[PDB]
Amino acid sequence: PPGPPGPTGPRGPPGPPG
Amino acid sequence: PPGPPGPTGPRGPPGPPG
Amino acid sequence: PPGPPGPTGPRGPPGPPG
Repeated sequence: PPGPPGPTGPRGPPGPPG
Repeated sequence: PPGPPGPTGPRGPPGPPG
Repeated sequence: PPGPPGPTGPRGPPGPPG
């Protein structure tokens, strides 16, 4: 069978400062 | 065969205070 | 046997403004 989905990608960067 | 690529990661955290 | 996990996914999008 095909392998599992790869690891989920890393979390995105923080938003811009307020 | 290889599994599919992992999904796109979660959105980043809110930005820092200004 | 089963294939290997896929590649790690793309980085997530940036967070919302602080």
